[PDB]
Amino acid sequence: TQNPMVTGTSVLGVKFEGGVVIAADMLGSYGSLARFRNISRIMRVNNSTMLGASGDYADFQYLKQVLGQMVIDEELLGDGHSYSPRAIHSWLTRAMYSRRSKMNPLWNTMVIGGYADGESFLGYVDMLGVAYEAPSLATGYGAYLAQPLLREVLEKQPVLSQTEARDLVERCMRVLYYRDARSYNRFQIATVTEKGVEIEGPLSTETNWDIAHMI
Amino acid sequence: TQNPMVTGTSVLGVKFEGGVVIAADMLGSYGSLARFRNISRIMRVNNSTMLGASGDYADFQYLKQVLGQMVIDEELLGDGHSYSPRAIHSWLTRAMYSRRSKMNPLWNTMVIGGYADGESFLGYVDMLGVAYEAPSLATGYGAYLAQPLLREVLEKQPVLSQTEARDLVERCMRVLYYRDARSYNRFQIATVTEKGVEIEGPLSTETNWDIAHMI
Amino acid sequence: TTIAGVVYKDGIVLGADTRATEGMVVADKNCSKIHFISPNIYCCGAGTAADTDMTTQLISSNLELHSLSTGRLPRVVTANRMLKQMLFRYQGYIGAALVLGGVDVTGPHLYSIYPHGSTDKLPYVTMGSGSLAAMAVFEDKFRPDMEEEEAKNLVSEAIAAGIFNDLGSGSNIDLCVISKNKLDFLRPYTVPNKKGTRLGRYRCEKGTTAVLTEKITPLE
Amino acid sequence: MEYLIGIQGPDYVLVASDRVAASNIVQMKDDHDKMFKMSEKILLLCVGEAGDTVQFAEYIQKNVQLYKMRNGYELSPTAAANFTRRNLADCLRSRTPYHVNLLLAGYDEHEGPALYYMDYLAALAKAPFAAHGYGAFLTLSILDRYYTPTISRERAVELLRKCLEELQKRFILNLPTFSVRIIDKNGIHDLDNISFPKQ
Amino acid sequence: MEYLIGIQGPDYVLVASDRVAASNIVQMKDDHDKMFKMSEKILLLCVGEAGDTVQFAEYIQKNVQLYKMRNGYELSPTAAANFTRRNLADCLRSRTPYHVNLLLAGYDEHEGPALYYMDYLAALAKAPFAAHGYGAFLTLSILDRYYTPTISRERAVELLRKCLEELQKRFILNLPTFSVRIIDKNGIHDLDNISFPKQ
Amino acid sequence: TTTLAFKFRHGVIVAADSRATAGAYIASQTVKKVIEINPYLLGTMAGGAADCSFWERLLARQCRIYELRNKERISVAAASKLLANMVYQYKGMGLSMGTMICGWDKRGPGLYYVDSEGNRISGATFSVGSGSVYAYGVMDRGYSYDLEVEQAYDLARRAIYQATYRDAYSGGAVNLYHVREDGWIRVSSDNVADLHEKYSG
Amino acid sequence: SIMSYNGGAVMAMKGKNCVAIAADRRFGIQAQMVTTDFQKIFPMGDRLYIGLAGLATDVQTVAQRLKFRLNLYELKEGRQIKPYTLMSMVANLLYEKRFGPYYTEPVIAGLDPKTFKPFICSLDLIGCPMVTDDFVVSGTCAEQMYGMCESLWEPNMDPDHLFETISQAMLNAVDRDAVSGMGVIVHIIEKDKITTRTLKARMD
Amino acid sequence: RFSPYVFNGGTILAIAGEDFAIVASDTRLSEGFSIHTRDSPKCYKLTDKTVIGCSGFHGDCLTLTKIIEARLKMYKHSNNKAMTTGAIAAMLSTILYSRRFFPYYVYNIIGGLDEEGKGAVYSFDPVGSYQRDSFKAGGSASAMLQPLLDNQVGFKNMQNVEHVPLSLDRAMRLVKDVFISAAERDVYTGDALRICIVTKEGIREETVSLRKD
Amino acid sequence: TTIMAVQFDGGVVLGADSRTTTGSYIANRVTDKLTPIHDRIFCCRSGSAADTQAVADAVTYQLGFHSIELNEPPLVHTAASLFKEMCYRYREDLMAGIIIAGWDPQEGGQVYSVPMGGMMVRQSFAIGGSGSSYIYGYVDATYREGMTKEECLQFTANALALAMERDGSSGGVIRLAAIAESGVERQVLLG
Amino acid sequence: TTIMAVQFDGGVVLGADSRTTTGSYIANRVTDKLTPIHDRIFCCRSGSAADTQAVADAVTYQLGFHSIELNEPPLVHTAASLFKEMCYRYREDLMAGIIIAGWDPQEGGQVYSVPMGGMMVRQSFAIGGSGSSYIYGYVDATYREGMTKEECLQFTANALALAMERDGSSGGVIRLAAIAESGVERQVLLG
Repeated sequence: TQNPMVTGTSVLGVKFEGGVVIAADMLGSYGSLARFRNISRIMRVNNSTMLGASGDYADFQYLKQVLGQMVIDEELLGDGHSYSPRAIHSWLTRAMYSRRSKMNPLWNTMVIGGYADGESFLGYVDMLGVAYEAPSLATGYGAYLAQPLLREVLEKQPVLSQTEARDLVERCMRVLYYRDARSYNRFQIATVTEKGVEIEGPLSTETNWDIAHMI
Repeated sequence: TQNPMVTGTSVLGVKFEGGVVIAADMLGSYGSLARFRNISRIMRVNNSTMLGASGDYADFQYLKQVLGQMVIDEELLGDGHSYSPRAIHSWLTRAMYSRRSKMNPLWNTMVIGGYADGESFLGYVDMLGVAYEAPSLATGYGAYLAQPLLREVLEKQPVLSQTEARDLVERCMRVLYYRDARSYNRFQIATVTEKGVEIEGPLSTETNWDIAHMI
Repeated sequence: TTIAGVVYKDGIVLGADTRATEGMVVADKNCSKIHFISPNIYCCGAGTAADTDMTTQLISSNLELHSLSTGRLPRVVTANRMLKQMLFRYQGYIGAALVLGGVDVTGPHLYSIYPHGSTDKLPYVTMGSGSLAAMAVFEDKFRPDMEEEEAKNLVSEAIAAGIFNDLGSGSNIDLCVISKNKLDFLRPYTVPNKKGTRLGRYRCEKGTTAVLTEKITPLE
Repeated sequence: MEYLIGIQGPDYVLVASDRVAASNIVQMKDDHDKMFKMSEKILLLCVGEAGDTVQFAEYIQKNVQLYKMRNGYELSPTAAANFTRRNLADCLRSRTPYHVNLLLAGYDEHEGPALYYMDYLAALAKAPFAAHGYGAFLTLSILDRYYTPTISRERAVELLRKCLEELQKRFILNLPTFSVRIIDKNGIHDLDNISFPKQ
Repeated sequence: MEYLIGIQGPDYVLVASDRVAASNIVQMKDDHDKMFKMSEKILLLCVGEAGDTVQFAEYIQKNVQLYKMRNGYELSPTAAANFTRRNLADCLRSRTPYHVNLLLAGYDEHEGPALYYMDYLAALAKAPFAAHGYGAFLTLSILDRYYTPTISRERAVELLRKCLEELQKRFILNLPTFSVRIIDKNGIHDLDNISFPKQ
Repeated sequence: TTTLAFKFRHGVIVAADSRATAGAYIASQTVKKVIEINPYLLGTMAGGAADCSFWERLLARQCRIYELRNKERISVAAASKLLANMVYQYKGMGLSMGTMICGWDKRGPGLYYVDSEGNRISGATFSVGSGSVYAYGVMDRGYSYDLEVEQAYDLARRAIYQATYRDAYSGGAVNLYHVREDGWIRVSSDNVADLHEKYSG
Repeated sequence: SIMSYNGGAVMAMKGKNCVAIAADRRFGIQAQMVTTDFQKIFPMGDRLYIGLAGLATDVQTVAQRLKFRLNLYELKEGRQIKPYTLMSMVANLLYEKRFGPYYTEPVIAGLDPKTFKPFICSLDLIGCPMVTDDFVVSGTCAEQMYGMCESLWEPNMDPDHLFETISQAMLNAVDRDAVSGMGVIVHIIEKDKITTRTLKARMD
Repeated sequence: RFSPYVFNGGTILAIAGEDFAIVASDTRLSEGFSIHTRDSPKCYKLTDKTVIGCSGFHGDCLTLTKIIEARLKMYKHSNNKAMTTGAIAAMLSTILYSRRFFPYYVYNIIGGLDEEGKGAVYSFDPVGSYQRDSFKAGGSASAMLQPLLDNQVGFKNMQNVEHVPLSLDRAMRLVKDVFISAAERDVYTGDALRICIVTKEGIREETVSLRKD
Repeated sequence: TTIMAVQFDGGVVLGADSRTTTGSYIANRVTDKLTPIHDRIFCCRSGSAADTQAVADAVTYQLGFHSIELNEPPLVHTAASLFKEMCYRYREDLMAGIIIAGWDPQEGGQVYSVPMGGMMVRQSFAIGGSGSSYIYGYVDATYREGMTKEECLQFTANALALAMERDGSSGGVIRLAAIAESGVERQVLLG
Repeated sequence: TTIMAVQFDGGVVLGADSRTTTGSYIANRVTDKLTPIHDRIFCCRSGSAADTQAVADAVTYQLGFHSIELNEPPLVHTAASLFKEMCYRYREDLMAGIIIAGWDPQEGGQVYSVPMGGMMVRQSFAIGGSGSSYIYGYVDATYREGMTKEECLQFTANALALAMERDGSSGGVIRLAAIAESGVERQVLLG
């Protein structure tokens, strides 16, 4: 994609004790116009991993299709073997690299969160193929805004609980509603544990405006 | 003006027996957006002449101001001498040429109509200073659309009556409402005679949509 | 470069970080972006350094002139008006990202100036390259009418988070506190970084370099 | 850059060239040879984009040798010239064009002598005296001043001497040595190398 | 385009130039003179944008004549060179820049000989032998090969002979005739015109 | 980067510097520029490093195949022709390559000059590189055909010294190879500063 | 780059009680050298020098312009000039050409006229001063000299180790550089006297 | 428009000893004026005697690492033995030239032991040249590090300084000092320093932190 | 230009203007902007004209062949998937503002939207065309969940009325379509 | 961004958001977008910020000096003429969407609009700003001639509400201004 038509916005993800929580909002913006106020920007991959993305939404629909077909094929092998989340991360990295080598990039910025075999996983995939692992990921303007909150709390204490992680995500999404022009007060939280993959509903934020009474 | 912001559209004017009728519509389109649906695009100059214009509306306000001041000055001379319409036409032509020689053009397309001393007058002034007299003028897309109707009826009969002229103007404004994309179904007719200068009200058109029933 | 400003219950706390990058290479490890304006008004700069320097020295000279001509304490709105009129008169060519703060008769007043001439009165501002991280920390942990040590800890925390994030940020952290009576100005507020002692003494010897031509010129 | 001249006679062709090989600003080679013997009575010279010259010699030279070895006999100069023009005209409208500008010199037993004239746009010409380059300009007036269609060969050598004396007189280039051929009913005869001593 | 060389000695300065006046492709004038006698022991040569040369000669020449006629005596070579540099440096940052590139050659009674070196960006230099242009490249190796600070003048003439023999050997240009000056305690002396016989 | 080569009565001399910069920044000081193709061929490095190394290595491949097919070592002109033919098929795509080919022949000495622009000429003296004109000057001073051995050594070594003294991109170490009738032989590897000590006095 | 037209490198280093400034000698047009005796370190009064790097036009122009204003100042006031004053003067002179900028990076190194206190600073092409305690550099080969001085500097240095440190730094940072070389001049000054040494650098 | 490349930066060092090859690299992976992570080691263990480092554009580094590992496995499954160091160098040069006309934006440094048991560092360029040198510093802090290794390892530009062979722990304090000194002025030098040592007995690794700026 | 699709309980309701423009000249005053693909599924188009015409014809081809091969009435999501594939595969040359709507026996009335990017989403109402921007206020203020058919017709009438009144490119005449199980009811209104 | 001015019988009513944006980052959540000039005349701005601030200050200067020299309360058309002259004279450097409103003793409540060109027109209601395009449907639907004050406040509240809801750049908080003979009544609402 040379010119991204309908973009999403920032995606947040952070590990915790025996799970990874990822939350992104539900807005599809064209230019400055918040054209699509009810869309899903998180795919719940089979049972151990989970995907969230930014950039062009159509390319995300495409990768949703392709990954769904690949997961269906391995589940129909019937061998008892699944994809590890790191294997999905590797495959997606190779996909983006083969896109950008032919000068036809998939305009995305993807975050892969997974929990398999005791170990949590949180991977990053860029459009250019830049890919790494991290204890907390943040895309778009989230890397400018909600990244220092993640790295602030994670430096003072490297592990977390699920409640603390969810509360921190709520605060970061509140901040992104505060200072992203392309943002919206409706987001969904998606969570992986050993119990499976769970998508919570379209939650909202509680804002403060007591600075407006200051002239 | 390098870039015209708020443009008008086509202006129609035609002589008749002892008078000149001019009609233009009342729309203030910005780009494609019809932003200002009640504006006046004809100035009724003192008693003998009358001005209508196209292009950038702000420059028309400017020339409205300057011409009003010049007319006020001669009326305050108290000599019993007025401006002939051709003198105003000459002055306005010199103004446009001195604008464009300094590479700062006034983005307009102006029509001057006047009746003084038995003879009608209908003058044209371009942005580039191209200026002439004509028995029927048409600006913008009017020179493409309502010009052949004027030159059609005027070749079969060189003079006209006031009723025939007004009816022909009505038909031409109907056609311009049919096939100008920047057009609007509300126009005002302005008329000079020996009785003075008269501005008629915001008339409309009667349309035919019987081609839509053909599939 | 990550500067910040805030208004607590009485006055103003300003901050800075003193890494003067030139392109991609650290050109300085100790600089000073908190500039003098008046005995009550200070200013911070960002972006092009020499533009901010010359502009703030001109306005500080003019306001010292005005205050000595009048015979009383300067006003912050006057500094704001001079700055916005000058920066608009230069059509946005001069890049000077300014934070303006002082205490007048009316009280504390904080202004941020964007280099075209657009100004805002705010209780707290951040400017610079890493301003986004400090604005995140502010929107997380701000409450109206804070006390002194709360505000100092907050601004230190914000610029510290900007230094642990941003790449053009990172040095020792400057602060400044303005009240109706007490002005403070400190060189190192909190020094987050240390440096490892050298592991090899790579000291040269007295004569290890060939010399071609000497000269001696005595003095008094 | 330079020019190699090709004066045609009644029953001989007087072709010549330089020994100059250009660079950035330096004269890398002062004994260069632009002469590509197609057959026993057909010569070829080449000036243009200097990577294409040798490969043109390869293509044309070797395909003419193929015709001669196959059918038993030599081409006419005219058909060979037209064959060169055809390969230029085919090579023009592609992704890989060739940029050369040289005239062709042959001799038939029946048609006698013949001079042709190319361009970087594949145009045939049948000329009494032709040119290319920048020496073209300063030399065709002198040549068109002193031309007779029935001119003898030593007069042509003297005329070429004169033409060179106007090449070394108002030119911004060096051009120290010129090699000179002649073609007759006997074949290819090499004349002496035409230089000037400098110091 | 060309270059005029300027070899400095122990008690003389050996400057040389061409007699070449370039065009589109033709050599319009083959006896051109670049020599602008500033004073009795200070010469000036000029190569650059060819509309600026005469006006530089006007400005510098006439202002030096103004100083000499006013105060009663001749400038030093150093102050004159610096004055040229100042007028370049003032004329650079304007709407009307000058684009010339030459070296200046003088002789003091006390400082002895002196050689300076400009550029189109108004840089002073105090050089033992300098260069500009394209002859700069092919000639500074030969000159820096055979240099002695205590070299006699006939050796310098032989060195210049050799330098010219490498100018006419691998250059894409003509350069047929060179004029040569010398400066001593007696003033401005002219040596013989240095050409090489063409035919 | 400045290389030269010249043939005379007793074979061919090849010398080069060893500095290979990157813009204004010097990468290394010991880049062996004279690429050893065979026990009878010597190729150079002229501008592009990767391109010269790769294409001359491919030429060495073709020559070894040629020898194993004909039981006779290839000539110099044939090798230069194969190199020019392989280089021409990428004209305009941005190859910078100005190498030289040296070796001994049935005819004797052989010295050719192959460009990325596809120029292929014989000759007696050559010099390639940014400061090649400097080498041209002092070499075309001291050149003859009837020369000795140590005379040619001093000529080539002094030539590269003058070139690196004037040019800014040239420098490092002066390599020196000598092509004979039987095979090529490395002469010496002399540093610049040692030559500065030798020729300053 | 216009800054990479003639090369150039100026290093200044603060010692214990003394300060050392050094620069290269090479002058030429971009790949062609011309001379080995181009002056880039100028005397501005006693025990106070300035170094200039970049385009040579602005080097000589700013040096003469500064000498003009400097002598006017030292004649209007009988005292000699303090180094902060010189720094502000160079900043004002460069900032007068805010939009007509000179292409130079001045480096000032001098002692205190009252005490023996050293002083170093450097400026940018628009007039941004920067006072430090260890070293300032200017020119094309910046990163080399940064690596050298952050590798070799000690706080309290006798003039011998100061001289050898700045010598080794300049030699190694210049030898990695291409367009700047051809000799080193070193000025090592102190309260009592002024020493100028030239090093045996690679002439390649 | 779409730009196909981006500069991730990084700094890789190599020192060839008498019987050891030390390769070290920072672990910051950044972009512009941000930090993506503070743990991403540039070193990669190819064989029991070969370690490669790759800086520059990160995706090409990952791709190149995986292709080199694949061809190593191909050589093993064809010829019953691991590659040498120079064989890997020749193969990598062929690969880096095999995408000439859409280049890798990758600096490459291979350290390791030769078959005689000596140190050998093969440097590279993005287009495919190589050379056997004793020490190289690749990446953003190249110019901050090459002259100091010329001063200490190469013994250049000094007088009456004898040539001592470079020992091991002396090389270690060298590597630590040059990364501290380069991290003072660089913006791309990481925190974690990952030092890989190749001996005749295996591969050792060592993690030394830095200032967290 | 300005196209609109609103579903209700029984079925869906479409609508468009006909002012197809080229530059500043009106080439055609009246246009069939909505197209019957199948007898129960419509699409209304925007953007370039030739692109959308060729796409609608090819979709008609594939969908007709498939629905005959099924020997069952087609789904709406199937046609939405076909437009999605053809839009997404050639995003580089097409400019399609295709909005799919239609009643279905299995799923009732549905409305899908495909903008220029080739993404596909289900909505309860849709806004398409360059002149729909001027009534995103009115379609967010006036819409209420659970209208009738006549209320949807009046709704889209007021919508396209204000859009034709304000935008210069929009205008012409109003075409409507009401789709339910009982049939397709097209009419041409003005007001 | 999104600014609004509605007159009624007694006086006028203004309104704006405060979401001043720069690029994609929100610089300020709350801004006095409407500016007092005289005690009875306001202006609300859009486009670039520094341009409108300097223009509003100079107009405040000239209008204050003139109204003191008149020793009479100023006209609204006078201030509109001042903005017209300063906008039109430098249409090469300014981007002003200035909308003037205010009650007058001689002429009652008036609303003038000055867009980016430099023209001046009198309107009964006005739409200014980049995100007003979306509620031209709502303001040409809901407006009725001869409202009360509370109806105008509710009207502009719903207007700026829908504009803030749809456009990304608009948002923040709602500021209102009510001008009559009795005074200026400002309040900050949300809903």
